[PDB]
Amino acid sequence: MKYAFFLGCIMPNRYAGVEAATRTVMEKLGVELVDMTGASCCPAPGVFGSFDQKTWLTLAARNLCIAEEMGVDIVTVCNGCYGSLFEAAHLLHDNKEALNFVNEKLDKVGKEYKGNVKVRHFAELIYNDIGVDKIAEKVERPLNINVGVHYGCHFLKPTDVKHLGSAERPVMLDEIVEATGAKSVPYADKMMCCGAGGGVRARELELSLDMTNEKIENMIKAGADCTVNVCPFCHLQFDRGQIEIKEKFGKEYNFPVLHLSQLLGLAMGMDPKDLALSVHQISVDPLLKKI
Amino acid sequence: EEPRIGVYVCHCGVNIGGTVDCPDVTEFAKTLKNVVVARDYKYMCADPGQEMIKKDIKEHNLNRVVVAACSPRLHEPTFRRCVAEAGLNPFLFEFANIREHCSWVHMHEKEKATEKAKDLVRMAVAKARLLEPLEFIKVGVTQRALVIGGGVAGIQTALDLGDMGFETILVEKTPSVGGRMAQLDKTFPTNDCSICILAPKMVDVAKHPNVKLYAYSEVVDVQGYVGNFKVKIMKKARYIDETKCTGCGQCSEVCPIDVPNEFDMGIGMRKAIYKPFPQAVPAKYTIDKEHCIECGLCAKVCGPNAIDFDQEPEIIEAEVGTIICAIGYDAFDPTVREEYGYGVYDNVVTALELERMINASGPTGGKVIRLSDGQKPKRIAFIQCVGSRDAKVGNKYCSNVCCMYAMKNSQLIKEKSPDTEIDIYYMDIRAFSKGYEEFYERSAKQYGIKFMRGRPSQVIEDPETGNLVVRAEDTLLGEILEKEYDLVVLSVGMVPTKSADEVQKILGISRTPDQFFMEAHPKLRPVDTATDGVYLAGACQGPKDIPASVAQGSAAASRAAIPLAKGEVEVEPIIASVDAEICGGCGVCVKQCPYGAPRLVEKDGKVVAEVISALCKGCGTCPAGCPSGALEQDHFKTIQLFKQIEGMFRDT
Amino acid sequence: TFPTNDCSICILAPKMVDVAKHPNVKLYAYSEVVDVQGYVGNFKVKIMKKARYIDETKCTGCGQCSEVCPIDVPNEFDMGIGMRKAIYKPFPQA
Amino acid sequence: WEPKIIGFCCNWCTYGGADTAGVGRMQYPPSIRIIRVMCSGRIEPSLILKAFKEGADGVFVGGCHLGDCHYDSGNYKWQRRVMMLYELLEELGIEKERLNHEWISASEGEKFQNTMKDFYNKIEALGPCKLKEELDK
Amino acid sequence: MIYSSDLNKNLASQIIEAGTPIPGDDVVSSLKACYQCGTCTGSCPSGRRTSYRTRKVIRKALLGMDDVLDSDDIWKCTTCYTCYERCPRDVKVTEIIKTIRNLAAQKGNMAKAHKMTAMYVLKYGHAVPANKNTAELRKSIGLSEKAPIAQFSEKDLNEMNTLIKELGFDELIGFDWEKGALK
Amino acid sequence: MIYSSDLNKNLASQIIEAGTPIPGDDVVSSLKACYQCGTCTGSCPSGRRTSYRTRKVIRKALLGMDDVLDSDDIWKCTTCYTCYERCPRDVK
Ligand SMILES: Cc1cc2nc3c(=O)[nH]c(=O)nc-3n(C[C@H](O)[C@H](O)[C@H](O)COP(=O)(O)OP(=O)(O)OC[C@H]3O[C@@H](n4cnc5c(N)ncnc54)[C@H](O)[C@@H]3O)c2cc1C
Ligand SMILES: C[C@@H](OP(=O)(O)O)[C@H](NC(=O)CCCCCCS)C(=O)O
Ligand code: SF4
Ligand code: SF4
Ligand code: SF4
Ligand code: SF4
Ligand code: SF4
Ligand code: SF4
Ligand code: SF4
Ligand code: SF4
Ligand code: SF4
Ligand code: SF4
Ligand code: SF4
Ligand SMILES: O=S(=O)(O)CCS
Ligand code: FES
Ligand SMILES: [Fe+3]
Repeated sequence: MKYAFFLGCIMPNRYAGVEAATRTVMEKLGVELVDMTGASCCPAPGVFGSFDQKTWLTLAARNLCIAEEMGVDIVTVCNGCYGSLFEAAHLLHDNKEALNFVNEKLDKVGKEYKGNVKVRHFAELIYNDIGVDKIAEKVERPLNINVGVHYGCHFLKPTDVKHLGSAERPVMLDEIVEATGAKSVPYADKMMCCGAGGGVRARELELSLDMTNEKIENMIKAGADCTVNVCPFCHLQFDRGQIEIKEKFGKEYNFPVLHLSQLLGLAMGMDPKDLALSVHQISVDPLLKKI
Repeated sequence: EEPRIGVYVCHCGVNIGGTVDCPDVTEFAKTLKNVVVARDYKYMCADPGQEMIKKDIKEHNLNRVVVAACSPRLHEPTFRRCVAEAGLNPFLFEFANIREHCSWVHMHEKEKATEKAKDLVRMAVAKARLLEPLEFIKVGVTQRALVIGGGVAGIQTALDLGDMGFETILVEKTPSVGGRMAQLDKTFPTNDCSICILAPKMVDVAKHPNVKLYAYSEVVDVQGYVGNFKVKIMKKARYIDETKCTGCGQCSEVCPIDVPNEFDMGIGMRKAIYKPFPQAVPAKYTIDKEHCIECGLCAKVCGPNAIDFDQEPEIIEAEVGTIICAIGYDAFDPTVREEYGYGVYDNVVTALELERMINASGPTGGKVIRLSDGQKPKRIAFIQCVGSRDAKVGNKYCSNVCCMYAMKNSQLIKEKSPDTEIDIYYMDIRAFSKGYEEFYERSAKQYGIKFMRGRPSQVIEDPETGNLVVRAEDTLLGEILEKEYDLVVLSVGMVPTKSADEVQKILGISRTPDQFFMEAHPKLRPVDTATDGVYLAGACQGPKDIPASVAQGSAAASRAAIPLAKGEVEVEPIIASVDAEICGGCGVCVKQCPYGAPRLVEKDGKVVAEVISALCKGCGTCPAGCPSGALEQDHFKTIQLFKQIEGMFRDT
Repeated sequence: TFPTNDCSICILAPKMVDVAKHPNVKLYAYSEVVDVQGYVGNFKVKIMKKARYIDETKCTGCGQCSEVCPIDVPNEFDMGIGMRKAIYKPFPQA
Repeated sequence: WEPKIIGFCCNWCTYGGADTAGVGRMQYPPSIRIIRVMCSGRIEPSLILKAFKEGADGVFVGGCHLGDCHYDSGNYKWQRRVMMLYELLEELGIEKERLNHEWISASEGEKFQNTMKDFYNKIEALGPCKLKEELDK
Repeated sequence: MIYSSDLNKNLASQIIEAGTPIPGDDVVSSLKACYQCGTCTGSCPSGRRTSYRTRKVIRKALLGMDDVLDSDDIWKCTTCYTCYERCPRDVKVTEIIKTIRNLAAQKGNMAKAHKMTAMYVLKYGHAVPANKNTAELRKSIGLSEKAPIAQFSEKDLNEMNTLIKELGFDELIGFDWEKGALK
Repeated sequence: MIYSSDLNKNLASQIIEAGTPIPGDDVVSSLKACYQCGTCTGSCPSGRRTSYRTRKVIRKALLGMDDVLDSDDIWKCTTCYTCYERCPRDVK
């Protein structure tokens, strides 16, 4: 398996520990990971789709052109990038007036999208193509902790195009993190938004934090020792949001936040420091204590 | 004689004329070879239109008539009778479909729709030139009827037919007749005891001199045509002697297999040997061989030794003249709507499970109890339109009865427990028939039942208590509700019954977009099918309540009685025949027919093929596969279709 | 007519035609039942067949007469909108 | 230029699917003209080739779903004939895509609508089939 | 009180045309299938703590109430797609709200923090550009201190600036090129 | 947001009982016949210049929102009786 590795923005520029975690995690599962030189903002579908639908698709189709001219499919680590590029690839393949509009724009940069790129999410790629058995075989240190799984919205949905099964009651990420030896705990409104998407974090910050705090409460009330995500924006919102939540609401939880690649990382015998866990603004050390 | 064709282009008021330039089509039709008369009129099927055709047939000595209008599936018989009254043979008439196939599907391209209608007229005129006079085939009608399905709708049809003096067979798949009406506790809007009013009908049909009831039986094969059907009924083995068995039920205790009691929608368990419900007709016990482990413990307790595993299914061969399908419906499975939690939460139930819980004969003795702790629920939420009016599950129709039955059982719960709070989450209250609106007002004013206008978005279970939170916008307030309930009832809609696929293939009938069976036309023939001699009655034709199914039951009895009373119908002579001078006895055609009509015979000291006109239905497959061209089906000859293909591009 | 959006004439008019020439149906148009006596199977009914003032057997229905009529009448079939002659036929497909 | 498409539909289900699309006012392009037959088993290679000879840019055939044939098994004969017919059209230099067969029940008005839309666009993209003008020399 | 003069008959058709061909005519015209059930509103997590009612947005569009384009509430949608999943009438609500937001942005009702985010991608190629904390942290971890992203490749930044003008996106956000700041 | 705990399931029955025997059980229990058509609100002159929606008052009662009793809006009814005249459900 050779995959063009779309980086996005948050993971490379703020949570690089996830990038290090992912490169090794998938290294051992047996995927050569290529770089897409010059890939930009995907661009974020919630914010830019809301600003100008044409701009979202044109700039998104361009990043896809990078991968097809490389002759390779994209894998991404973020629901935001996954949604934006997957929906872009799907819309251009399925709507020919949208495709004509885009290539008339990509013509001015010597580019043309022709429809070969497949967009894949690394968690879905792990489930469908690699196998969850190959995740358990590789656990160097089992993690017997209770984990509050946060799927994020742009992973499974829209189900009519993603074809990743149920968005109301999924098992895909729960089986992945349980293969590490952990227990996925049920909690109230599990599939609800973290609050950050759609430009809301930037425009209505506490509105987003009210929804993250709702999620955190339900997780700990279900006995979760940490949360796990498949999206850097969820990561920053759950992580940096807790600093903010404390400053503005007065709620303090010290609730550790992990991206799945980092949690799988520990399963593989990775060093805390190459995970840049110190970079988390809420200390994971209470978690490292229990593991 | 050379063809003299009259072409008639209808406006259908504006349904055609509004899109297709009908005057311009008639002008174009006059330029065609053999067309001597061409007119456009607002309603060709109306009296002035039919008199117009017949007056032209006589005054202009027409030998062909083309009508460019609606589908022949609607009015082909109508115009065949029209032209036959003026002397013209019914099969020198050709139908061009410029409405369903043109005006109604090209409303935004009038110029092309008009051009298209001209082509469709020319293709019709092309085939018309080569049409030949055919004689309708008179066949005797067997003076017997078959009703498939023993619910209130099928029972009504058999009683009506039996009371008219027609022999009638009633085939019921389950052990007992009665249908879902036998599962209801009460019936809106009168709240009559459902079984208590239906049981006299079940009694009557079992005792009727002109009705033979085959319970625990299924139709497994239907052959022939209207008035000449030959059907096979498999009387499945109960493995109990109807003659030697009491119906007391002292063999269930000696059974180690517990089976989902389907009559109670699986809420209570039944034994391998069982009787569906106490009021069952016939009142005889049955053993489900599927779950039977054949350990024989029941046989040791059985006194009469009525138990015989050797019992074999017996096939009944019977000739009938008409068939009425009345196989009913099933309840929608609301598992697919995962946000509501059915099959996941203990205290979420369907409304048809509720009927069984409320019914005194039911598994709970008529007591509404939560399936998590068995306590009585004090707060109950009804959710409407579950599985209906919902594109996400593929059911874009209204199930017709759920609004009324949800208010009904809300009344019956209030009567057994006045202090129960009951909320109904709805979108439209559809209380549309006599006494229904009053029943709706009564539910709110007399029984204090609450109505929230807002389809719930999800149900959330409290894992501690098992209770349920329903979340919905009170759309009449603009605020989001989050009320807690002890039991949530999903007002599930109606879907076709499981075996509707099997029945559909046996009878050869179609289905509407809602997946129920397709009537010939909703207003012209509401209980006929396009298959002659096959009729519909009840919920198998579409969601509806009991008075509607009964009316269709009686309607289907009237319609099915017409051929029986006439004793003689006419079938289409669009049959295949072999030209013996061209047939060399290749043998290709004999295996192509599923009814074995083409056969190898020796003629004039040599081998030719020959088709039994009586076994040919007119599908036209064997003439299409014939290498020598000796086989041809009248009214659909290759040369006639050839001219029709040319007619699209050019006149002839 | 809903929900097929056929014309009403599509479904009704052929039925109107069939009923008028059915060999077992005697149609008494412009007529009313004025008395019914008896019981099931044994009803004796009296029908007042109102006077049209046009011998129907001789009537053609061409409509030439309506053109000459010098008076106007509120046409009930059109719910008091359209106005007819005193010599009339309810609607063109009657 | 507009594609000339010829259709063959069985009387029972597919013709009922086209009627259903008309009853529902389900718009689709006006290229096709439909010829009625009782059964798709009536359709044979000779009718398809005849249509292409006359000038057809596309040929559509619709029958009941496999198993739902009003005459039990007419469609199975047709399905075997059309699979041969696809590759025969290629040996003659006629694009496989110019022939389209679908299974459409009376309930499937929407499916018939989109089949008519997809087939029109396919043939419209292919341009006219030039057989009739090659034979006219 | 609401009168005919306060209503815009073309609002729904305007929204539709703004969504053509992206995200699609059929996608955005689904707003005309809504029958005001309110399942979307009940699913909205933003609605459970604000005055935002998803159904009311759809309603005001169908009715012709233009003040939707000026409302703050359309901007509280996180695009979770939950209503999209549950709508019984196949209304593509999430795509409809984004299209309505396009017209709101073309009406000048775009948040400054939102205008900023658009500037960052225009200027550095990324809504969240790299810091020097990005360098020294990626230094500690063993990664390329600068990611192989458009930000450190002005060939691609050339390409994006190209497309943005062609799309008129810079004038929508009111950005000036030489001062490199918003007006 | 509105939860069960903020609702009073018996509010409508209080109003009824408060109206017995004056102005009458049948008079005030007509509150349970309302089907939220909004004819009253369209007729209300107070509603034409305030946030007062007659139908919402009836609605809030049936649902159990006690804040009706503390609301200023119930006091903006002038008792003109116009809704009474036009209500299709005989709501007094
Ligand atoms: C929860 C609920 C509450 C309702 N409440 C009311 C109410 O209060 N009042 C009211 O009027 N209506 C009510 N209805 C609707 C009512 O149930 C139907 O109108 C009624 O059952 C229709 O009768 P039927 O004979 O047409 O179909 P069915 O009642 O389903 O009977 C069909 C019969 O055919 C048999 N059958 C099925 N397949 C085959 C086969 N292949 N071969 C032979 N036999 C077969 C079945 O066993 C059954 O006996 C309710 C429906 C539901 C779901
Ligand atoms: C700008 C950013 O702040 P920082 O510059 O990272 O401190 C932060 N989110 C954003 O708006 C980033 C744009 C949206 C990216 C999410 C796509 S998943 C905010 O404004 O609250
Ligand atoms: S029905 Fe067929 S014929 Fe009678 S009108 Fe409508 S279309 Fe013309
Ligand atoms: S036991 Fe022997 S007898 Fe009593 S019922 Fe079952 S079978 Fe008929
Ligand atoms: S035999 Fe089959 S049925 Fe008779 S008892 Fe043992 S199990 Fe129950
Ligand atoms: S009936 Fe009342 S409930 Fe059953 S569907 Fe039509 S509406 Fe939804
Ligand atoms: S196929 Fe044509 S030829 Fe061969 S037998 Fe049957 S008929 Fe005679
Ligand atoms: S035609 Fe269809 S039916 Fe008549 S015979 Fe040849 S096959 Fe059997
Ligand atoms: S005139 Fe009026 S009446 Fe005398 S015939 Fe012609 S129509 Fe019948
Ligand atoms: S759900 Fe689909 S329909 Fe019910 S409201 Fe929100 S949108 Fe209109
Ligand atoms: S999408 Fe915008 S609206 Fe539809 S739900 Fe998630 S948030 Fe509420
Ligand atoms: S009118 Fe009578 S019914 Fe319609 S609302 Fe005002 S009160 Fe309730
Ligand atoms: S009465 Fe009180 S309420 Fe009914 S209308 Fe006049 S004011 Fe508005
Ligand atoms: O913020 S966006 O909605 O654009 C992407 C969510 S990860
Ligand atoms: S009848 Fe339609 S395919 Fe045979
Ligand atoms: Fe009784």
